[PDB]
Amino acid sequence: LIIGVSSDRGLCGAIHSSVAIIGVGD
Amino acid sequence: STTSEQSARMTAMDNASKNASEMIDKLTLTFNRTRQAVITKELIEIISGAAALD
Amino acid sequence: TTGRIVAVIGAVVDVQFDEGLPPILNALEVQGRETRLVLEVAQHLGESTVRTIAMDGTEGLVRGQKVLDSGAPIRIPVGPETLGRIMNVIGEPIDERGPIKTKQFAAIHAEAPEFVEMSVEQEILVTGIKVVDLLAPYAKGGKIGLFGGAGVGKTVLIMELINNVAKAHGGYSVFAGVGERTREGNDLYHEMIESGVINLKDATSKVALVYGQMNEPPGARARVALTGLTVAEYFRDQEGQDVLLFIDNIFRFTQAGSEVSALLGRIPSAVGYQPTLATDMGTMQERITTTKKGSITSVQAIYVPADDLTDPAPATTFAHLDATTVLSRAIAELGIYPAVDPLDSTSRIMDPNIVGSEHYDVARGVQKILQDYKSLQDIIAILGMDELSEEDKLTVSRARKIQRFLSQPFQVAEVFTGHLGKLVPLKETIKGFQQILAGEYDHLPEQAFYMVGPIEEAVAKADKLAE
Amino acid sequence: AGVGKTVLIMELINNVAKAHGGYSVFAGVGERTREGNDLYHEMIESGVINLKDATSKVALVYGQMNEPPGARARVALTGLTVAEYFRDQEGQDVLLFIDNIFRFTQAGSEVSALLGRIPSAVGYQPTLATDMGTMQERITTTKKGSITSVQAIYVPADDLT
Amino acid sequence: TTGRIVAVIGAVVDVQFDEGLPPILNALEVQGRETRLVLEVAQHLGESTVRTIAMDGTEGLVRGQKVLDSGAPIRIPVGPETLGRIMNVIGEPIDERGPIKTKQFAAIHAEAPEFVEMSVEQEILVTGIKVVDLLAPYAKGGKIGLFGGAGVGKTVLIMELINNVAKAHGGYSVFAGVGERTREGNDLYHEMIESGVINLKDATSKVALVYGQMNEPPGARARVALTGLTVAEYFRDQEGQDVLLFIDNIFRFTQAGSEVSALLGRIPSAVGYQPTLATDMGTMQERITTTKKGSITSVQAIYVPADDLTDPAPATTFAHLDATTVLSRAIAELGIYPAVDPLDSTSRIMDPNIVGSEHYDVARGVQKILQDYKSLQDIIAILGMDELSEEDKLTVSRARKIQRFLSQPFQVAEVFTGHLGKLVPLKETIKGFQQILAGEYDHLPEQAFYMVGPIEEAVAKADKLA
Amino acid sequence: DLEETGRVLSIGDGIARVHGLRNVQAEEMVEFSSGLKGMSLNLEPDNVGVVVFGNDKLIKEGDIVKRTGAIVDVPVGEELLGRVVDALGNAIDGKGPIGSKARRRVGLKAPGIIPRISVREPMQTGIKAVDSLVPIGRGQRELIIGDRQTGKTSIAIDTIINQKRFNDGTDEKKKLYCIYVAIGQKRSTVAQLVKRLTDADAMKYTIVVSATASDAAPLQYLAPYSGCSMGEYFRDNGKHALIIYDDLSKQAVAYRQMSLLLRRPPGREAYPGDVFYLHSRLLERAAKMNDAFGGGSLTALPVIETQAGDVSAYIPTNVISITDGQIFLETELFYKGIRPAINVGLSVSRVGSAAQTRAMKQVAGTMKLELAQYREVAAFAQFGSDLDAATQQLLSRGVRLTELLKQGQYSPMAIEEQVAVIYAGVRGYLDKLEPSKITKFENAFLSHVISQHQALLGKIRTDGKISEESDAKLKEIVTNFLAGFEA
Amino acid sequence: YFRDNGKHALIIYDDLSKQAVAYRQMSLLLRRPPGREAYPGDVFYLHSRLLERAAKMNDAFGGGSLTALPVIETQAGDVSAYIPTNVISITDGQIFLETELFYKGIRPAINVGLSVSRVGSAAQTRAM
Amino acid sequence: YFRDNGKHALIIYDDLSKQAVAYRQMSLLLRRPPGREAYPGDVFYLHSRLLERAAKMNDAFGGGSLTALPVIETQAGDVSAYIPTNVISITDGQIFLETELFYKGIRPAINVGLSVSRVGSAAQTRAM
Ligand SMILES: Nc1ncnc2c1ncn2[C@@H]1O[C@H](COP(=O)(O)OP(=O)(O)NP(=O)(O)O)[C@@H](O)[C@H]1O
Ligand SMILES: Nc1ncnc2c1ncn2[C@@H]1O[C@H](COP(=O)(O)OP(=O)(O)NP(=O)(O)O)[C@@H](O)[C@H]1O
Ligand SMILES: Nc1ncnc2c1ncn2[C@@H]1O[C@H](COP(=O)(O)OP(=O)(O)NP(=O)(O)O)[C@@H](O)[C@H]1O
Ligand SMILES: [Mg+2]
Ligand SMILES: [Mg+2]
Ligand SMILES: [Mg+2]
Repeated sequence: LIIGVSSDRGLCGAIHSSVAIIGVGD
Repeated sequence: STTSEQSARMTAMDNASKNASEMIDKLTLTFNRTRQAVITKELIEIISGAAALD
Repeated sequence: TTGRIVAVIGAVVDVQFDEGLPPILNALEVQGRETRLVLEVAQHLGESTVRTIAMDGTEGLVRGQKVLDSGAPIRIPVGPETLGRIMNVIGEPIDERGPIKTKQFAAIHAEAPEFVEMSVEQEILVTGIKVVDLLAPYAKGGKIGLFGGAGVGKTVLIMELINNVAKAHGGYSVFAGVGERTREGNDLYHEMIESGVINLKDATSKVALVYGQMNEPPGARARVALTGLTVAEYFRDQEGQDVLLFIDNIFRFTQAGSEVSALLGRIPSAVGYQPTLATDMGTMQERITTTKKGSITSVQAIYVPADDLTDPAPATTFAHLDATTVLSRAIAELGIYPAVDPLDSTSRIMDPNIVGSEHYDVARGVQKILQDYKSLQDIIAILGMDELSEEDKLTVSRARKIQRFLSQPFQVAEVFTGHLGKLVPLKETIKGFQQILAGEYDHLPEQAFYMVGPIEEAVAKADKLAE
Repeated sequence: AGVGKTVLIMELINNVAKAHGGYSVFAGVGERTREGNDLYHEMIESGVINLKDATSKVALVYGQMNEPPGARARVALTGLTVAEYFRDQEGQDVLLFIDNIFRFTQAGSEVSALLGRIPSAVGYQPTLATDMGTMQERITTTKKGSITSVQAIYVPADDLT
Repeated sequence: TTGRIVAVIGAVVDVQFDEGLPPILNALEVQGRETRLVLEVAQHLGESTVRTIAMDGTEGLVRGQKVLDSGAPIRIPVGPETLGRIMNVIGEPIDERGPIKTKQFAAIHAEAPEFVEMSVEQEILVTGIKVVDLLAPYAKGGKIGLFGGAGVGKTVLIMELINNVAKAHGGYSVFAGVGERTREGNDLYHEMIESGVINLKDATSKVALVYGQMNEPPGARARVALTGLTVAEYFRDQEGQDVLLFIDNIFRFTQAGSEVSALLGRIPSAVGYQPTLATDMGTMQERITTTKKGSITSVQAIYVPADDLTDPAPATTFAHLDATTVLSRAIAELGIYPAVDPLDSTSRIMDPNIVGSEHYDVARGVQKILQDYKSLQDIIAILGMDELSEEDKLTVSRARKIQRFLSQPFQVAEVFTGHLGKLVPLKETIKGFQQILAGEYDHLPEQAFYMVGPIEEAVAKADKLA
Repeated sequence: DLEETGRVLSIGDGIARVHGLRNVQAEEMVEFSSGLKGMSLNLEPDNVGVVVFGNDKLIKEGDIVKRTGAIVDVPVGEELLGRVVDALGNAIDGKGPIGSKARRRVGLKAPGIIPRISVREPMQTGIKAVDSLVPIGRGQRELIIGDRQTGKTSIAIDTIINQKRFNDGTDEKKKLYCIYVAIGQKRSTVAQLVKRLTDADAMKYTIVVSATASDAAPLQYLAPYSGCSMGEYFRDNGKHALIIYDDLSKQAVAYRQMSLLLRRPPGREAYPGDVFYLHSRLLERAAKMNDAFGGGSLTALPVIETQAGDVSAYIPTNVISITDGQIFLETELFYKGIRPAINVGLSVSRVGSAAQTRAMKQVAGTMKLELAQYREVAAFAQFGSDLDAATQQLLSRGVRLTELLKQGQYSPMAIEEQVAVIYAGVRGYLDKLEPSKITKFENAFLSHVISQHQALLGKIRTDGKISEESDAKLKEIVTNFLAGFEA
Repeated sequence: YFRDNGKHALIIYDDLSKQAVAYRQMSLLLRRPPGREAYPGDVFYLHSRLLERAAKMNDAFGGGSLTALPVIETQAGDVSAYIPTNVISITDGQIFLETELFYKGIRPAINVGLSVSRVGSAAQTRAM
Repeated sequence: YFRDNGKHALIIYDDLSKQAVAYRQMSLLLRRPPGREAYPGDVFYLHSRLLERAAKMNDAFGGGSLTALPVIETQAGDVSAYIPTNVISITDGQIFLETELFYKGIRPAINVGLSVSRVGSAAQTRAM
């Protein structure tokens, strides 16, 4: 169990890449 | 996660807006130098053709 | 009356006359030549000297060589016996089938029909080409121009038009090859013999051919358009019947003029052109017209130097047209053929009162969605598709399907596409775009719409692309 | 247009006369005739021109758009010369309006072309700087007084370069 | 015999002759000058009048002034005794050391070596400069050109090559100053006296100098390259020897020609240039060559007007080169020196069969990552590196390390870098870029790769920081 | 008598103005006192303007000029094969005088409509991307165009080297004699080129015509036409020739010089008003002849150099508007490893599948439109969003075909070998492979079919098509080979 | 004739770009000096003479008017080309039309932001 | 005069941009063929022969000197234009003054990063 949190929306620098079998946020 | 996301988007979109602004200046100055050069070069071609006569 | 050559520079030949000076436009015959060499009088220089343009190569000419005034401008064979034949700029047969057995001739220079002679009738000419019929339809007896840079599809389109409109035409056709590829003239000639449009053994031929290609010096290229249209003018006025006139490529008339302009002693205008570009064009174009006596549906391929539609040659050509089909390298480069710019092609008859409100509404709807997408493209290339509302991204997906449904495999383009040619009825064209706009195929993949005929083939393609 | 240019001009004329005892000269270089008519009547209504007595504060010099290149090129110098009298003879601090300075340059370019001079970069006269300088340098403070100049500037293609 | 001046406009002097007309290219001597004034015959105008180009100033010339035909083109001293000496365009000593007493003279106009004289030998000349050695290596006996806008690093680069190459060389060198700074000539001269490559006391000098700088009128700037080449041709042919020829700056030749063409009244071509730009360049360039008789390694600096590589002068120069080093102002401004554009610099010997598959693959590998990086530049400009995908961020980060590892401290630029100069052996250049491409240094910071020699210095640098 | 002779009035910059020569013909070759020749291009009332084929130091005011009574001509025939000549056909390779026994005029108008027939026979380059996407037929003109150092000459060289396979045979119908015209290049470059052709044993069927950078402008102007005439010898005698004009950008610059110095006023970009016609009259002479005229052909590959990748410029579009297609090479593709660096969307063949064997037409049929759409969709995709199954498939296929159409230099491929590799891609056998392993796949696949399936390759070659039997045999080979390559 | 007889006339010049081309032909062929875009130095004077003749007369002169609507054709939207620049400067205002507006569905394709009338409200009824 | 009298002079050319414009005026009136920005082909040489005359003389010539500070006006910070690059390609470095810094009140508005003195380091006191 991890399982990784961010969001749906881009244009926020490294928010998604910094955190990155479910995962919240598209 | 969201408080970090909203502030990181703030930072990113501010910086993007600044970059866009700086690129607009660069492109506007490229536009104008090119605008002037096209007029100048066309005129020199005309002058050259005219002077070569009779 | 007799003159003597006094100067030769390229295609420009100066001739001095001791007695009667030949009027401007007169054809002069050079003596002591293996084949007929015509000079056309362009200017009176003074001192009993005229400046001329040669209709063939000037190699071998000597200062002092005799020149005879023919007493008239270039006169060429006209009438029924031109049908099935190939003629050059000066009306000589170039198909090796012997003399043009006509007893009627016409000067290639003539006055344009007057204002009182104009016809205002305009009815649609369906081509079976989706993009043309939908957005910028051709008119029977109207003036059609096909604009394009080098290699974008002007000739392929005109050959398809010949295939869809001319092959089943009940009247006469004239094709004028002006400053183009000799290979294309040979291709066309043998294609028409195969199709039976030209018949070598009987009198059923429906097409007259006139050629002066890019192997010719500028004088020939400058006048061959007039030769071809003089043939067409006969069929319009003397036979009366409906004439189709294809010209590939009318730019070559203006270019030939620019090749000799400096040697005719003119200060250049902008972009190296002759100061007389517009009046020269006007005197030629105003003859290419339907009148009260007869109809000419004219289709002219119009070359666009350096892909710049603001180039004085094509720029000046627009005003002479009723329908414009503008092709684009940026579209061709994507594999979208025919490479018609849906946002730069127009027609006089694109009017709700003429084509009906349903045709008009769908065409304007298509242009709106395409212009809306074009204005978004660059923004979403940076900010991402994800930033768009479901409303905007719906019109992106739809616009990309409409772009693709505008493409079409041509019968004449099978050797390029790998696909069988398709002709699409106007009703089906309208229906298909209407349905895509209404969101009736939002569930289908983009590619199902690419390189098909009717909308049913897109549906069929969608199933095939699945498994 | 719509930004109160003519009212500002007339108030400048009014204020300088009222506070410095200095007169103004208006040089319409490439004046649209309709606008020349309008300006004149607006000046009469504001009182900066008086038709009934000697209390007018501006001399008008018009070189209208329909006049040949020579006329439009020289009309700024005519305005300048009227202004130079009030400075060099009456020791005043004078206001000179030039509307507009681009059409001064444009008329100079037309004149240069007509005289067969080879055009410079962007089609301007080769004498662009000297045509400008010989006119501008007359506007200055001297020991007797000064000419100060408000110059409406049009910027071609919105290109400041 | 003798002629008389009939017209003078700047460098262009018309001369009428009453008995016998001198052929085109003949050197004429103007009578009554304090210093020798040579006019070179360019055209026959008709009516016994020639049009000529002056090799020095024409102030003080008067119509009717006497001119003598020397009976030959400009002839200069050639041979051993040119070594350690400085001459001008007409072969006069300008070093205050007296006559150049050669046993031979040679006309400065000679026909280009013919097709049959060409050598096809292709052999690497290692410079110790990472960008060049890796991506666009020089060939022994090959033609090298160094392109750059004003102040980007053409001369620093030629000086570093004189340092790196012209000592591991056991033959002769010729330096031709063409339309450049006189004080740069003074700098080079006195530096060579100090180093000993020019010896003022013995016959051991190994370099000949020829100068016609930007203080000179255009006829001198137009012909001084031919003077330099002629000195090189002697050593190539009559000694057969390995020769290095350095020219700063060959653009000045074409520019000088534009100045005279304006005065010769020709109809101008594009951008105001002489209509003869390409043939003039060809006739001169084709003489700058190795033959079966002897080797010339030529290095020419090529000024780029207004930074525009499409300008007819630099544009026409490309086809005359075997190796190009194309410098960039944008790259210079990022602090990358030498400011070489790794994607616009080429060499004919960049071929797996010549440099080996390892060298070749590493080079192509480097140019691929750099182009991939370049293709992302529009989006990075607006949105930055953070908006890119995992994969793209890796290529960007590796490409930025490669960009930095392509920079190098030059011995000649120590004042401007604050770093001791470095020379990197070829195998080490290959190894270092090989390792970076493989991801062996993904953990090291970018700045560690900046202004170092071998890869070990980048590692040691990274260890110091954190 | 000033009818058959004249006197030099003035001489400068390769132009002689000559008094007299009353009987001289336009374009006639004349001879100066010193032995130099020149072409009478301007016949004016008081003078003849003569362009000089050489160094003007050899001409002076007052020198006699004499009529030849003839237009320029060149040595012609098979004795030129394996020789390097200048623009006038003089030997420059040091191997002796050219033992030709025929002469041909340089300036002859191209065949008209009747003597021709449509382009129908393949002219194989051996380059996968060209042969599949922008195929060339015998009698075709196909431009090679792009910036400096994009691989333009290399296309022409590999094409020449490819013909060895046919030229070693006894079937003269399939042979192709080659002509390489160098214009404005440096001599050492031409020498390196000749060495390459000699080492490939391709010189024996090639004529090299060279007018280099220090040759007088008229000679560079003339060289393409001279080479053309040498090619027309083959064309008009039931044989097939291929001519490369490397390059026509430099020819136009030479012509511009002469024209300006003849005081003909310039047009756009300072080029003569008829710079179009310069190239058009030359390239029209490349043609396919009908049977009545011997059935021979001349195929042309002119070369144009763009500046900063602008194919839309004036001279580039001029020549695109002459040829039957173009191969456009881009520096960006070159450095990304796409070599040959062909931009698919911007390149065309105006002859298309008619120029292909049935086998090639089978595998490449729709591939060109497919690859143009691939690149459009790849650009639209860029950012990691929601792509459907059908666009992902299209991207997957396009990536793998792009890799497949990469090729090294100096190993032009037999058509049947090209067909076998394209087959693997087009039928979807490479779809689940990593893009970076595609080159490795092809190298191993090709060498395997060569080593172990000569019968299959021979049959595809012989039949010129993929039979239902060949299709099945290929299927067995690829499916098993792929299963081995995958795991 | 209408203007001077106390009546009102509207004239449309469709188009002045074509008239300037005709004048340029004559000018070049008379070997008058070419300027920008090969137009003669008096090309502005050509249009200013014409456009100044449109006027509103006072009551003392009968109170008639001539309104002019010149037409100019631009190339690829360049409102700063020579002839456009001339007629823009001469006139009291401009109605700018745009292709992207046209195809977006804005018909008439007037760019309201850029279009101007220096006469303004004075030409408008109370209702408007 | 000072340079060759064993003395030291400083000369400021304020500015060479205007000089080149005056020379272009003369050259176009002389009908010499224009090039880049309509400047004559000898516009480089105009400035090169001038600035070559600033020099440092050896002791045998008296040991004097002339230092030159030519001034060039750029348009919108564009150093890559014809005349600016010409002069950079003559002088021994440049002091670049930046509009953005000047506006921020950074005065003197010198861009340290883009400024260079190619030969001045050998003429800087040990203390500095
Ligand atoms: N409708 C089409 N479908 C598929 N391919 C096409 C189509 N039209 C053009 N092409 C491709 O593009 C090439 C050029 O088309 P073509 O109609 O010959 O160009 P053009 O505009 O007449 N050029 P030019 O004569 O050089 O001014 C063709 O030979 C095809 O390879
Ligand atoms: N390799 C380098 N390392 C550090 N600084 C350099 C380097 N190359 C150039 N520079 C800087 O740029 C300045 C000019 O270099 P230089 O090689 O003289 O340029 P250039 O292209 O020859 N200029 P110009 O002849 O005036 O067009 C030097 O004084 C240094 O400040
Ligand atoms: N398919 C290929 N694979 C690998 N290298 C290639 C390929 N094609 C060309 N090259 C290399 O690319 C370089 C440029 O090729 P070349 O054929 O000289 O192009 P070009 O455009 O004619 N150059 P130039 O005429 O000198 O401006 C040469 O070093 C070739 O070896
Ligand atoms: Mg065509
Ligand atoms: Mg330098
Ligand atoms: Mg090449």
